[PDB]
Amino acid sequence: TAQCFLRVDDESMQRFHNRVRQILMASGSTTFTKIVNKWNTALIGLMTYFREAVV
Amino acid sequence: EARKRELKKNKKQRMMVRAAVLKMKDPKQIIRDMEK
Repeated sequence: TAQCFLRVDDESMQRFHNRVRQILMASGSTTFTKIVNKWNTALIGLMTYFREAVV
Repeated sequence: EARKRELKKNKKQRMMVRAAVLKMKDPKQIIRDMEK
């Protein structure tokens, strides 16, 4: 019948921007393991929620 | 980024302390006075 072409909305995009900016501002003492863990959490927040639209 | 400056300040303070410790009881201060 149809083809429901998807696309990530600007709201989740801005949320990811804010997450990346907060991580970048988390400096001074943060161990790199914690940083990689936080980024993996952010990415599996973005990915695995919408997958067809992330591409 | 500021952690580098903090570590540099700490290292400078430690170097000044070590220099003062080596100079106060130095060969020209302590051991030189040991002969007097």
